[PDB]
Amino acid sequence: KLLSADRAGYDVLVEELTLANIRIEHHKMPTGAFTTRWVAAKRDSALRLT
Amino acid sequence: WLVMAATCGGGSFGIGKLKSLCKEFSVPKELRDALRVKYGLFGGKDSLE
Repeated sequence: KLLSADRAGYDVLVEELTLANIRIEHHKMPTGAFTTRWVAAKRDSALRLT
Repeated sequence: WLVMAATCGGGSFGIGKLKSLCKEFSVPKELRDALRVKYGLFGGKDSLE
């Protein structure tokens, strides 16, 4: 009893302008420096998302 | 640095100091403890009548 229907449807456109402016501050490509820790010692690295 | 810090952060307790280059006197620096006590043992070395 599968009922997904494709059209189916759608568309648209426109433009515008106005203006205004505013402032903050900037947004639109921020880089995040995640830090992982499992014992007293720690590793840290940076990544980006659009 | 507060994230690596976790539960305890921004809680300075004691600050040690040291020389960058090496020369003359070694200078491992935490004798400041006996600086507020300006002349604890040095004032009276071996004075006796």
